[PDB]
Amino acid sequence: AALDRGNEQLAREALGQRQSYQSHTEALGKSLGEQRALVEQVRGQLQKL
Amino acid sequence: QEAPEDLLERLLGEMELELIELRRALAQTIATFKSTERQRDAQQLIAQRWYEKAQAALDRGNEQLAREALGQRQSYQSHTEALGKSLGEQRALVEQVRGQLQKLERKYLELKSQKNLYLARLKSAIAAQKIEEIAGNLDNASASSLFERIETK
Amino acid sequence: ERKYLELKSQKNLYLARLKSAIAAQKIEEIAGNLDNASASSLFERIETK
Amino acid sequence: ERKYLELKSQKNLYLARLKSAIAAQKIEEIAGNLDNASASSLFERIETK
Amino acid sequence: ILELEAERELLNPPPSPLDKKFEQWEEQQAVEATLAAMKARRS
Amino acid sequence: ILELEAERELLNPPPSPLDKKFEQWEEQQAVEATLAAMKARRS
Ligand SMILES: Nc1ncnc2c1ncn2[C@@H]1O[C@H](COP(=O)(O)OP(=O)(O)O)[C@@H](O)[C@H]1O
Ligand SMILES: Nc1ncnc2c1ncn2[C@@H]1O[C@H](COP(=O)(O)OP(=O)(O)O)[C@@H](O)[C@H]1O
Ligand SMILES: Nc1ncnc2c1ncn2[C@@H]1O[C@H](COP(=O)(O)OP(=O)(O)O)[C@@H](O)[C@H]1O
Repeated sequence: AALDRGNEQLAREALGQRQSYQSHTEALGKSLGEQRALVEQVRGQLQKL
Repeated sequence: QEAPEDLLERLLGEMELELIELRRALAQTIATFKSTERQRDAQQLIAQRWYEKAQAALDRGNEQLAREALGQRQSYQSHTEALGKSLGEQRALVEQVRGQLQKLERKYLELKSQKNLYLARLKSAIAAQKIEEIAGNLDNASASSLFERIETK
Repeated sequence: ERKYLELKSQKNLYLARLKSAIAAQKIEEIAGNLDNASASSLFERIETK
Repeated sequence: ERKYLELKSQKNLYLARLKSAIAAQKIEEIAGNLDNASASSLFERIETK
Repeated sequence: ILELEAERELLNPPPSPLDKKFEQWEEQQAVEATLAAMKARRS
Repeated sequence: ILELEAERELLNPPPSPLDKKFEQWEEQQAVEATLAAMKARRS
């Protein structure tokens, strides 16, 4: 609704602003991906032991 | 040298202690930056008083008296100009400092969030090695497995 | 006396910058970059262990 | 004597401001912000527990 | 005094001016839209 | 001061200007593509 009044200029800042946040989300998503499959391997060793 | 894991805990503790010291120091910089700016406004206010006084100085036709006032206020104006330039460089300097501190704090967490994960893996494998050597495999038949040593007994 | 103050008003500013950079150097060397793969980063030294 | 009063009439005012800000600093550090997720906020430390 | 106030603001980043702009920028429509409907809802 | 800052940058090679060019060069399409779809998705 930023430009719902025709204020296109204001909406420019918002979309530019949210990109910085998106960078953190992508970085964390990759970080969890390796951790997720790492612990699962650990649990197998403990259970077998 | 010590165990690599032990250093990790000690190293971060020193790192965290240092960061707050940086945080405290930066605040003192802001105080002077604000203090001088408040000090700067005081001088120009005094110059305004002379200028305001000079407005009615010659209102009686006393042009000679107004000469001293305008000449007097120039000295004050010199200090105002000198301070204005001094703050200009300071203003853009601290702002750069704040960026380093903020980035460092963000980078700080990404290390600690992983340190606990590595220790868990280290404790898992080290224990696994301890368990396996005590496996006491029956097939050894050489006393390496304590069970077969018992069987020989 | 007027010249005296102009020095003190700056001394605190320099110390803050000095404390900022010195700490920054201390932090960076402990970066523990994963890419080193040479034990220079204590993390990769752990991984080798 | 006239100059004496002008000081005392302000001393109480400064102390009040000092007590206001010092307390404010004490409160804020105990803010326990939920977003920290680092145990700096005692609440998130509890959540980890 | 200024030393302490400096620490609090840094440790608790206050809202950016852009965020301030949005907050007030939003309220005008809310009051005007309610006021626009005020005349309409009443008449 | 400059002595210390010099050591950090060398020990941690900062991004090359070409890498900087790509990073910003990428964002313009992302915001424009989102903005291009902003008008389209809304209308
Ligand atoms: N498939 C197998 N898996 C594990 N151990 C075996 C297997 N076949 C034979 N062995 C045993 O492994 C042992 C290795 O010898 P030795 O050096 O005495 O034990 P260690 O490896 O504990 O030093 C042999 O004594 C043998 O009995
Ligand atoms: N783009 C990069 N940024 C930072 N480090 C990198 C990059 N690419 C490779 N490296 C790592 O930097 C390390 C420098 O080697 P080394 O001398 O062992 O570390 P140090 O610089 O701590 O002495 C290499 O081992 C390599 O793995
Ligand atoms: N908009 C925000 N306002 C306040 N805190 C935030 C915001 N976004 C993230 N944070 C949190 O601020 C914390 C600062 O990290 P940390 O150094 O652990 O806390 P502290 O500042 O108490 O030392 C981060 O852990 C993060 O979760």
